[PDB]
Parts: sequence; C-alpha cells; structure tokens
Amino acid sequence: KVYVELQELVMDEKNQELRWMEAARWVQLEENLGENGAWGRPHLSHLTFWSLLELRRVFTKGTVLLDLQETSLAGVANQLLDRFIFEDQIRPQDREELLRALLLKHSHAGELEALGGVKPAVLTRSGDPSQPLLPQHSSLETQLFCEQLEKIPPDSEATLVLVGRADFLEQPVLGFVRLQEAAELEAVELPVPIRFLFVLLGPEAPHIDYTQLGRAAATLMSERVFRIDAYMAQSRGELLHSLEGFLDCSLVLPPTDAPSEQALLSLVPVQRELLRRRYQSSPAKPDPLQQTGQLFGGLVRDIRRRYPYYLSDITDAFSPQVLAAVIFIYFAALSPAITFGGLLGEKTRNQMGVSELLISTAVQGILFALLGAQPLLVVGFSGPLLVFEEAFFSFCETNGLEYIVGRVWIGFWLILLVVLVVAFEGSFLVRFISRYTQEIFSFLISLIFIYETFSKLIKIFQDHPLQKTYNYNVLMVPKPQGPLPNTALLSLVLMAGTFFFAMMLRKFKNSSYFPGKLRRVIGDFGVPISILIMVLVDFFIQDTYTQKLSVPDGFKVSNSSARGWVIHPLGLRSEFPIWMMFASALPALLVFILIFLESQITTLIVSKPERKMVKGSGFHLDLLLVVGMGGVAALFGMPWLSATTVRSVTHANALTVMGKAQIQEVKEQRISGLLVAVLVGLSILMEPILSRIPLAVLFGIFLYMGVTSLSGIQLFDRILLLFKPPKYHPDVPYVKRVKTWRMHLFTGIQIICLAVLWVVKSTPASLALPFVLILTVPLRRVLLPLIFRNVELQCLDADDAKAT
Amino acid sequence: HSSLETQLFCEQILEKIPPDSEATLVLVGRADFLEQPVLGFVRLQEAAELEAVELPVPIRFLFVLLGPEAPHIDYTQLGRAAATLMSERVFRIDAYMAQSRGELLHSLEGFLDCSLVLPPTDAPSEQALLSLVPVQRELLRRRYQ
Amino acid sequence: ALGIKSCDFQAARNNEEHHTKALSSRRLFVRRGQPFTIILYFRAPVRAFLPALKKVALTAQTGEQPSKINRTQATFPISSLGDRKWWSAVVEERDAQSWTISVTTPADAVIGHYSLLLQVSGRKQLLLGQFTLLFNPWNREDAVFLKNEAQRMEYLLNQNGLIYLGTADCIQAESWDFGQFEGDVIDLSLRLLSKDKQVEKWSQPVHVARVLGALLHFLKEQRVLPTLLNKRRGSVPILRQWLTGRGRPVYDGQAWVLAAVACTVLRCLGIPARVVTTFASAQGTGGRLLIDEYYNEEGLQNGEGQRGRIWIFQTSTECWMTRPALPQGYDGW
Repeated sequence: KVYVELQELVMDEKNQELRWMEAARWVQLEENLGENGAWGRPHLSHLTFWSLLELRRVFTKGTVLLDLQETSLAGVANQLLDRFIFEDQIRPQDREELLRALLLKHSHAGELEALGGVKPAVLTRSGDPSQPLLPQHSSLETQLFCEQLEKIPPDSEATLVLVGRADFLEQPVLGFVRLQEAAELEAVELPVPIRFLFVLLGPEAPHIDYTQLGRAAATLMSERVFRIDAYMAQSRGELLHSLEGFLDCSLVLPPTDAPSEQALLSLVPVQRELLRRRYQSSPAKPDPLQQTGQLFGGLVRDIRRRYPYYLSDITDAFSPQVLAAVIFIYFAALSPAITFGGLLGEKTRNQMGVSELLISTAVQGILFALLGAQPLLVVGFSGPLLVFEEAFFSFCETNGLEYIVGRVWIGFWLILLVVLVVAFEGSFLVRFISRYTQEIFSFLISLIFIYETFSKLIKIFQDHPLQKTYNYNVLMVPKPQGPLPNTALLSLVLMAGTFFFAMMLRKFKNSSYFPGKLRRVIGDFGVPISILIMVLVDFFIQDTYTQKLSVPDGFKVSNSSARGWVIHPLGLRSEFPIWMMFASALPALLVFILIFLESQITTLIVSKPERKMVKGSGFHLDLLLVVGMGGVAALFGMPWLSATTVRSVTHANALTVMGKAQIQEVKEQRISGLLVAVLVGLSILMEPILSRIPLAVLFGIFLYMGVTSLSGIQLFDRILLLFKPPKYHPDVPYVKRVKTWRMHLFTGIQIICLAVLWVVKSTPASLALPFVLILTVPLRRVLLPLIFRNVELQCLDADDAKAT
Repeated sequence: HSSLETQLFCEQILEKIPPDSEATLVLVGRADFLEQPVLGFVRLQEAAELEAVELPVPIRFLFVLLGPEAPHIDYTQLGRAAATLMSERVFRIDAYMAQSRGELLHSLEGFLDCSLVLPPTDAPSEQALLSLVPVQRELLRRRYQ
Repeated sequence: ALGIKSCDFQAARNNEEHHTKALSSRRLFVRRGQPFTIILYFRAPVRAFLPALKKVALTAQTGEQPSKINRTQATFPISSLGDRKWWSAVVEERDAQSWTISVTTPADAVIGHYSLLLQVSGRKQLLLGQFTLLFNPWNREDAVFLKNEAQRMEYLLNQNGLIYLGTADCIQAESWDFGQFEGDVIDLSLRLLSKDKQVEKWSQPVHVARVLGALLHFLKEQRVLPTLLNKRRGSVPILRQWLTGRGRPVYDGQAWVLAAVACTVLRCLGIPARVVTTFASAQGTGGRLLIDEYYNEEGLQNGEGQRGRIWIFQTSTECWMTRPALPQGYDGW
C-alpha cells in the first residue's frame, strides 16, 4: 500500500497568517479532516467530474521531474519552479511568490485546536492571502464523513499533494516530482519517506475546486496501477497514458431523482469489468412459515429471528404511549380474568376460581413476554376455554372422576402434542389461513365481544328493573338480593359516557387542536382519561349502588377443602383410573386444536405486513410457550391460556403510531405485556383502588375495544359497501378490478359463513367452532375458484392488499 | 467489437410508459466525410407522431449526433450520454423551457456538477457501489428541491 | 359495467374540419355551431347498447363558475333525439369497446376554454378532456358568418398580411406576420378577455371585439414608449410584450401597430378582421370638421403641433359581424 497527504494553503484565524494544513489522507481508503480537528471515518474515494476533467488538462501540459536529485522541500521547490519557468508555465516574476508559499509552515492537525482553525485563501502578488472571490462550497466529504495510521507498511513511501490558490496565475499549473531516493520532508509529520510530490497551483477560475483537484490527484496516486506506472515512468507521456486508463475504467454516475440500492446494484458487472480492464494492462494482479425439513428447524429460526432484537425490546418502550397502553391493557385483561374466574368458580364449585385464574394469567403472561417471539399478544382465558372446562367438569361429575386431576393429565398430554408439532414444524400449516379465514374469525370474535358487552348491560337491567316502588331496606351482602332504584340507569349512563369519552379522545388524537405533542400525549391516554373521569363521576354519587370490581382476599386456593396448590397425577381423594390417563388424549387433542387455532390466527392478524411489523413473529416459539405453559399450569390446578384475539389486537393498536391515516410504526417491545401481567398478578394487593371502579365503565371500555377492532378488517369494509352506492366505493384493488355484484356476492358468501359460525356458537356444540372455521379453508382454496376467476380472488383475498 | 452494455446485460414497455409521456429520438451515426462531430438538438413546438420513426409515444425532442472516427469519441456511448441526460428530470424540465443553447449548456453543467465518478477501486463491487448511496444522496439534496 | 378507459378527441381531424389545423394537431380547437367527433373507449365490452346509452350524459363547462343561467354550463345526453342546433351528442358508429360520438355546440355558444365531462348513472363526474371553442365565420347561423370562402381564407386563415404605410400618392406595402395561429396567441387573447367579467356576453362578437379593442388600446398606451428600435417581427411579439412586459418594446413612431395587433387577436378568436389604412386622416378633432395649421413666414411650423392634426396615415381595425342591437342593415364591416 502507500500513504498520501493532501495539504491546502489556508489562513489561520488568530494571526491571519497563511500556511499549509492537511485536508485529508489516504491509505487506500480516504480519511478527511473536520473543522473540529478530528479525522472522519475512512471511506472509498469518490471524485467529481470537474475534478477529473481539470486534472487531465493540467496533467496534459504538466511539469514532470522524474528521478530528481533532491532531499529537501526547499530544493524540490527550487527545481520545480525552475522547470516551471523554463516551460513558461509561470512568469519568472512569480518565482519569489510561489517559493515563499511553498516553504511556509506545514501545520499537521495536532495544532488545529491550538490555533483558531483554518480558512480558505489565495496567495496574492504582495504575498497577502486575501479572501477568495468565487462562491464557496463547504466540502461534501466534510459534511458527509467528518461531522460526528498503523496500517501504513514500514517500507512504503509517501506522496504529498499541495493545492493552493494564487491570483498571480494565468492558468492552473501542475508539477509532478518523483525523487530518485525517498526522503523525509518537514511537511509530513509521519515517519514515512516521501517519494512523489504533487504541486497544484493556480488562480480562482470556474469549475476548478482545488480541494477536489487535490483529492483527484491523491486518489490517482492511491490507485495501485497508476502508482506502479509512476514508479517506472521515465516520461510525462507514460503518466498521461496511465491517467487515460484511470479515466477509461472510471464509472461516472449521473444524477437521478430515484436513488435506489437495487438500481445501483445492477452496475456490479460494470464495476467488475472496469476493474478487470484496469488491471489487465498492469503487471500487478487485483487483490417464518417455510418448512425446512430439520427437526425443530422452525423453532430455532424463530429463536434466531427475534432474540437478536432483544435490546430494542426494552429501550423502545420508553414513551408515555407505552404507559397508556399498559393502563388500557391492564383493565382489558383484568376484567375478563375476574369475570371468567367467577363463572368457572360458580360452575366448578371453586375448584378453579378467580385467584387461580389471576395467578395463572400473571405467571404465563410474564413468561410469555420475557420469552415469546411476539410480545404484543395478550395471554388470557377465552370463551371456548370456559366452555370446554364445563364440558369436562360435567363429564367428570358424570363418571365419578376428579376434575383437577384429569385436567392435570390433559396438560401432560398437551405438552406431548405441542412438542411433536414444533419438532415437525406443524405451525407451517398456518400459511394456508388466508385473509378470508383471518377476517371471518376476527370479525366474528369482535361481534361476540360486542354482543357480550351489551348482554351484560341487559342483565344489569334485568337484575334491577325500573319499578314504581322499591324496598328501601334490601340486603347488600354479598350482592343485592332485590332490585334497587337508579342502578340500571346509572350503569347505562356510565357505560355510554365512558364509550363516548373514549371515542371523543380517539377523535381528538387525530384532530387539529392543541400543540401536536400535547395533543398526541392526551390522545394516547384517551382510555385512562375516560376511565378516571367516569370513576370520579360514580365516586361522587355516594347514595346510588353500582356494581364494582371484586378481587379475592389473598393468593389462596378458591376452595381450600377441594385441592391444594399441587394436584396428584394419581388422585387427591380416590385412586385415579388408569384408563383416563390414556383417555385424556382426545380432550387434549381438542384443547390443543382450540389453543393452536386461536393463537396462530391471532399472531397472523396482529402481524399483518400492512401494520408495519418489521421485527418478525415466531409461530413455532409462541405456540410452544403457550401450550407448554398451559400444560405446566395444570399440575397446579391452574387454567390453560391462549392468545386472545380482541386483547392482542387492542394491545397492538395501542402500540401503533399513526403518521401524517397511515400506519407509521408499532411500539414492538416486551415491557408493556410484562407490566400488564405483573399488575394483573398484583390486582389482589390493590383492592382499595379496584373496589371503586364500576363495571359499567369497563363495559364502555369493552365496547370501545370492540368497535375499534374492526379497523383493518377488509370484510368489515366490504360489508359497508353493501349499503353504499357503487359510486362512493374507494379506489382499492378489490373495487376497481372486480364487478360490484361479484364483490357483493363474495361478501355475502362470507356473511353466510359468519351466520353459520354464529349459530354454532349458540348451540351446545359450540366446541366444534374450530373445525367449522377450518372448513373455510377448503371453501376458499377449492370452491371459490370454481365460481371466481384468478384475478378476482387475487384482488378480493390478498396477502398484503396488492392489486395482483 | 461489441458494446460494453451488450456484453454485460444482453448475452443472457407500453405498460411501463406513463400516459402524458413524449419521446426523445437520439440518432447516432458515423460519417467519415465530416470534418468534426456535430450535435443537433431539436425541440418540436408540439409532440408529433413521425411516420418515418414510429414510437410508442409522441416525439418532442431529437438528438442528432454525427461525425467521423475520432479519439475518445464512441458515438454509441455519446448517444447513451445524451439519452441519460434527457432521462434526468432537471435537465428535461430545463430542455422544455429552454429558449437558447446557453440555457441548455447551463443545465448540462449542473448535471455534471451533480455527477459522481467512481474510480477503479479494488474493493468488492457491492460495497464500492453501495458507498455511492450516501454521497449521491447528499449531492442531490438541492438539485430536486 | 360502463367504465371509461380513455377518450380520443381526434384533434387532427376535427381541427382540419374546423379550419383550426394551423393552431395545433394535438389540442382540440373547435368552431361553435359545427359538429366535432370524439371516440369514447370502454374498459370492458358493452353488452347492451341501449341501456348503456340511457345511463350516460355529457357536460360542457367554461370558466371558473359555470352555470346554466350564464350559458357557461350545459348538460346533454347522448342520443339521436338531441337538438343539433344546441349542445348535443349522438353515437354515429360503435363497436363493442368504443363509441364514435358526434358532439354539436350552439351557434351562439360562449367562447373560451371548455371541459367535457361524462356522467355515468350512479357514478362521479369523469373529465374526458379539454377543448377551446371559437367563433365560426363558416356557419350561416353564426354572427360572424362570411359568405365567401375566399373572404374566410383572407380575413381569418391568413397569417401573412400587408399593412399599407406611406403617403396617399406613394403607398408602401409592409409585409406583416399576423401570427394569430401562433401557439400562445389564443391563450393570451383568452387571458386578456378574462379581464372582462361579463362572461355571459362572450357569445356576442360585438361585446368581445369592444372589450379587446379597449384593453388593447389601454395596453398600447401603457407600453408604447416615446422615441433596432423600428425593427418589427409582426403582431405576436408585440402582443407578448404588451401582456407580459418581456421582449422588445414598441416606440411611438410605430404606434400604428395597434390595428395589426387587434386584427391578430380578433382573427385568432374567430372574428373576421382586416387592417385598414386611411391616408391624410384628421385626428384629434372631437367631431369638429375643421383643422387649424399654423405656419411662419418661411413656410415652416414652429411648435410640436396642435391637438387636431392631419396625420399622414392612420391604421384601423375593421371586423366582420352582424349588429343585432342596431337598426336593420348595419351588418358587415
């Protein structure tokens, strides 16, 4: 290799003395000197067209001093000016001014901070550096690489480029000097001998940037082929020949308004061929759902996909939007936990109640957030799971089997199934759940959520109906035994007010009022603000009774006479039968199918590409963690939890940042779910806070979640198109490439599936919902092509909302 | 000998054209009876569907480059340069509004002052080319503002 | 099932038919009262022609606030029952993917820049394109109708004029490029006319001639300077300099060019016009039939001149139209 130092003639600021100061340095790769006094990052040299067009012109009529007998800057300057005057490049009257300039103090950088910096200058006849008259251009290399020496071989010889402006010049001049013997000069502070000297002087003319000119000369000298030619050059003609091979193997990149990496990578054969031609004449030579077939291959790739991003999963949560999402999802997960815990308790004689569900939710959520590949999922208990439990508690009550002990085995068989599924990459089948099934499932689950939210208010109105007369002394413990005045109406008022405030603050987030930062802060906290407002409203009404949140007294079993914290795989009271240990596989198969479908479809929905999820999701890891945690939970009489669709979608929405209508980014991090699970576990400790929160406020929050979960569903959009004239349809691929009646038929087919699924839910065979939902996949991939064209299905059922 | 682009890209349209798009016909030829190379630049008053040269779109601009064999003059590469100049947005806008040759040469000097040369560098091709991305991005910061 | 792919306005053939080919072969320039043909292209084949015809309507608007009261906005269906003397449209030829539509405008239509919009039952308005509407010296029902084809060719289609200068006994004909068909002259004339806010009167050649004559005289007074300076390249550079301030100004020794500029703007708008030179014209009298000339005893004149002088010549613009608001018999020049 070799070292090359460029020094431009500049003025200091303290004494206004013109001098020489390094501007950049080359060891193959170019380093630049900033105004602060430090070196910029080393980079490949890029030259401007004008730099190269000027160099060639000055090199064509240049002054070469080959095998020159001198070993001093003064002597080299003397001989160079002598051969300049002999070639009539400069007038003899200018020899005094240029020799004075050439032998100034050559300041390296170590003195930049000692002085007051350097400014560009022009040596004038009087020897006075005036201010250049041409417009200035701050160095692009300084603006790009600088705003923020051991590599030199011992036997290498240095080259020093000196660029300076002198109004006393008819035209720019070039003097290229090769010493016969490499010598140390006072201009270069590094202990490397100098072999070549570039001297570029001239007046301030158009298109001549001397810094760029010196950069071009230094880059040419740093080029291996030109260096080898220069060591063996016996005339100016050979150096000129070597410069024509540099300009003939150069690649000029014209400006474009569409800068792209892929477009620029198409020039790889051009760059390689130009390098090959440059070295031809030289003596030298040039120096997630994919099925891998590997056991646990999907699991490892899911581990390798997300765990590299682990550091950002903690740092990216440092925003108040994350805290507002935590407050939102805390209630959105706690209230279903309490409701489902009370139900299962009542339906299972407190074998599994509120406390078991709270503890299981906390522990599983913590372990899933700390380990799962998609932290945005919320792990909780789902309606299907309450139904299967009652199915088993009945079956066990019929056949004299113990409940807790059988569910203990279902996990021992749940873990067996999920391990074999992860081993053989069974989670690769989720690639066949197109937007058809995803949106059917999500819309149906949202409708169920809204219907349950309204039915709870209906039940409240049934418990305390509107009467002319009431009994003013009605027992309140544990719950009011008779109807009470003002209860149903206040519950409706609180629910409607919470929903209205949440929707108004959601509008205010996108509104044009208030400063943008404060407005976005208040909009992010819309749900906490609505909850606080309505909680205060109910608090200041002391007389009227409204049902509040109820949490257990402590972290104890719900029935202390039924079971302990652990359940014996062989029996608590009676010897557990051997056949039920083997017969538990089929209920375990049904549970695995339920949890698998729920969690995988939820992961598909929350990780659509259009939501700007750039961190990846692991289908194999999340399924393994969820089902394994559910199976382990059983050994302790605790429920199996799954990625619930509504809670996970709400969590993802609360962590999504909106641009100037357009999804910008998602706060993909682990802190929010971890804090949600921790607070759900600590709910027993914070009873005084929870005891003052009415259920009606949380009903309004539930309605808000249900109506806001319908945003990204294209099925919901196409249902709205049933009630719009085919003129106001928006310009989307499924509208402008499909006939309107074809699109309405396609939507009506999905509406048939929604009705079929909804009827099944309201039947005793509501555990068959996963299989009927799976039956949509043959409908989409088999029956629909029989009545639709390929372009129609591509527009209507698209992976990422693309126009085929 | 073959052109470099043919040997690098060719050994192994109407849908992509926008609707209000006009054409530039760059004509390149070698004539040994000319003393010097000549450039003829024509902007039509209105776009025209020339019967002699059928194009997908209407022609507004003609580049005529003729001359003898000379050193450093590959007429194919000169036509490539003229076409690349016409494909650039700023020069094309200046060419639609130009009223003299001087304005067209002031647009061509701006294009060359925003043009970047990569010298032969022994770095691997991918890194050497991708290093041009920030340099081009900074160089074209003001050109398209 | 009636989505439009594109609309071909057929500017070359229509402009040839409407004596507008010198203006452009790409922009549609049409003369009022004469049919012009457009081709409508559908994305998909049209199954049943008659219901599709019932489902479409066309709209023509001019100006910034088009309204039916101003006659600046017209809505008409596409049918053989349309009024050919008014705005109308009929499908003359059709194939499964295209309709060839002949569109008419009234002979008393408001001139200027128009937009053609298509309304397809149960859809939003779709812009088919732009066209410019001019006066029609070739339609018998137009106010600017000219009997002779030769007079039409001389007073509207010829850009090569002759302004007669000199004295009565020594008339020197100066070649003049009227250039009414220059690309920007129609746009400049319509922009100047837009300074008049009675857009409903733009159907009347008399009103249009009077507004442009007054505006051009005002511009001549504003832009002509007191005294190469006398080198002239026709009316178009003068009009460009008068409207934009850019170019070589005209000096007071050639103030007679106002007639030629007015002739150019009238002819570009479709109003037949000629430049007339009157030699020995007594200007500045206010209707008085007397001129006082004052000479000293040497037979020479001392001062700069009187207000009422006999000019060596004076140029004037004459224009061809009927005079509906005048007593009968004043049609013509």
